[PDB]
Amino acid sequence: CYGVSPTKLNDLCFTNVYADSFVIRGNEVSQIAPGQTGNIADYNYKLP
Amino acid sequence: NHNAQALNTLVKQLSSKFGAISSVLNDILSRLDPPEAEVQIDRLITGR
Amino acid sequence: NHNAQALNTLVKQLSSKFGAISSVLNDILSRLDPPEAEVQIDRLITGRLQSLQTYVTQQLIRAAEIRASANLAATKMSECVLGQSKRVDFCGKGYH
Amino acid sequence: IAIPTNFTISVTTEILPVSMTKTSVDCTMYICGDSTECSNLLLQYGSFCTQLKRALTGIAVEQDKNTQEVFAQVKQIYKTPPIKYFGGFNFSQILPDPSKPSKRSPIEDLLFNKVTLADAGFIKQYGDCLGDIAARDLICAQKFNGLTVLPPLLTDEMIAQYTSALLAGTITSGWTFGAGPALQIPFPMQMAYRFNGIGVTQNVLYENQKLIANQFNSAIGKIQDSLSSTPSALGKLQDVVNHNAQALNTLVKQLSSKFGAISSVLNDILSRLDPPEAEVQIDRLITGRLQSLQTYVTQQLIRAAEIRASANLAATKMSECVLGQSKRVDFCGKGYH
Amino acid sequence: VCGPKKSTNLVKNKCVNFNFNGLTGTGVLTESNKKFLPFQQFGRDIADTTDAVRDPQTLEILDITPCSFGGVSVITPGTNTSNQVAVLYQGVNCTEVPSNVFQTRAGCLIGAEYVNNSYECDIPIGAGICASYQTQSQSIIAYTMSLGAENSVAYSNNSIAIPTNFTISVTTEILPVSMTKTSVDCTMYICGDSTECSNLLLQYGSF
Repeated sequence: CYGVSPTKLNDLCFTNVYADSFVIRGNEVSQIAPGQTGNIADYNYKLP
Repeated sequence: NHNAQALNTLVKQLSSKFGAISSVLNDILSRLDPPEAEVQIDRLITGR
Repeated sequence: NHNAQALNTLVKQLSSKFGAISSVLNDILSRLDPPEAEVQIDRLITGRLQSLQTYVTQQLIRAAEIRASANLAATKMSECVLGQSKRVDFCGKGYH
Repeated sequence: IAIPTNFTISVTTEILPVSMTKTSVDCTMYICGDSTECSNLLLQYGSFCTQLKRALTGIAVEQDKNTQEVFAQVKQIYKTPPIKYFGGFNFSQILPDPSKPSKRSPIEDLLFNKVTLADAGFIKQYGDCLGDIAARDLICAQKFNGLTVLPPLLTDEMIAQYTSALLAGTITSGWTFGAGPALQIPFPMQMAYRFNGIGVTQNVLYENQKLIANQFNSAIGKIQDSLSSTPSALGKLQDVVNHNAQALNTLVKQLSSKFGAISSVLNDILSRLDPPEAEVQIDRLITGRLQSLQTYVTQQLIRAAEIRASANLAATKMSECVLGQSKRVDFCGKGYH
Repeated sequence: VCGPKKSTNLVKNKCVNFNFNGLTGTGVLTESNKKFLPFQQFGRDIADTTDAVRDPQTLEILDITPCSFGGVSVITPGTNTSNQVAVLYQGVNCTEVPSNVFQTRAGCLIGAEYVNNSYECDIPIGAGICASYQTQSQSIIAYTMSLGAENSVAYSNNSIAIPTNFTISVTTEILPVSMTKTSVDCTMYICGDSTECSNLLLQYGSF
């Protein structure tokens, strides 16, 4: 979790929460993260 | 004017994040666990 | 010489790493991810800002000393050149 | 119109600080407890150690410079004649006493006894640092952490000799020794010159020299009583010494701070954590100790600037009141100087 | 349970490393005259630093004092004049430093021969001692700085001195009035024209 706690989540509020669902390879799970690069990070899905 | 500007700058420096996720103390305290919020409280205290 | 050495020390403080892997910002930007390079850029900025604040404090102290010396020199001018000061040892040793 | 028919000679004491205790701090020994890895990590912070050492050396040199500019204004070292008669004026309380081990006057002895210095900067030959003295002396504990106090250039004996030479020149030559060569002159004639300078004819002095000498002796006698009545007379020097000692104590106490680390002891972190996970705590410790050192150096620089201003003021007071006769109102004390 | 600790023999009055139930340090050990309580183990002074410790094998109390140390100040003339130097161990006695060793009140001075005569203070050493480099055969000589030439005023009840001539003299007084104007590009100094570096620096406020 970035900026928020994985546990202290049931006592906060949010404007709009969007759930993105996609399946990637096991060796590229480190690519889905802010600032990371790679095939998925450049051509499939990029986090700000 | 210099005294007033120094006071205003000192009261406005609280708006700075100093590398933290937020400049508000309560936001960090309620959004992160104590072991995860300590690293942000340290930066805020150091900056202030 | 003090001003020159202060400028040299301030331009040399950029060589410090302040705990980072390297003092060159381009290297950290090249061989580190943004989330992994932020923790080093923050320490570099902290160290450089502390160096700048120390330099500014030293320059403010030197400026206060220079202001005192300039007020003294203006008093010397007004009392010895524009007039005849009776203060002993203020316009040189002996009867001015 | 109102015109006075009499006068009362009075003596007012004015205490001005000239210098302060020197301070030399070794960053490597202070921030790091003689550790190799700590000293290696300290080198990554640049020349902050060099800047601090340069600032401390400049302060130490400036203290001696101020002392020289204040007390070494005379060219020769004048002495008083063996006959201590000066037309009825008794200077025994301000002249140095040869019977004492130190050539200081009784007033100077009282001044030195009222002030309780923390560290004099003398030689501690590993004897006064242990035993029962360690449980009562904080100077040794400060020195153990790199806080070394340096003694001044001019010792107390040299300052006393300079003061005695100033006094002898003032009482035997008036203001002539300050301008050029010392010219002998009777003290009543010097008092007549001073009265002519304040705008009073010399016959008033030549007719009441006895009463004037009596009033001067009574004032000199009451000066000692006023100084011994309360320690607040030397409060300026007392507060200067107390501020120096308190700054040293705070600097030696800041070592016990954790600054966000697991412990303040370096060896505990070195033994409880691996190097890659203990470097992050050593960095915080070094950063906190270096910030404390920089704050101490800034405070010492501000105090040294204040001491320099006070020493310039004291040198001006000396040159205008002792070496001469200043006409500035309320400069050499209240009243006609 | 931590296993055998395997203590060693105790050594006192020497510069050794000591360890007492986990407390580590460096310093000498000397027999103390204190009155530690039966439950107390560590001794600490006002400055929040350890100065004594109780031995675990015997209940005797020993003082803790670090080994001798002090600043090393080197006295040297101009390089274009000579190459011989003097060493000053300030705050350290000469007997603790290990032909011309001399002990001053400001520290132990090695490499300078003390003389009875006095001159003007050339190099300030401390405690009224100053060093000069003179042909005494050039060497660094140490001596007590002279405060001035000896003179005595011929004071009397009816004697006065009046000058019959005068000498006009000119004395130069140097006083600084200003210095170089320093302008530092804060963003360009902290950050080498980088965009992300500038964005991170903007988070620090208006420093």
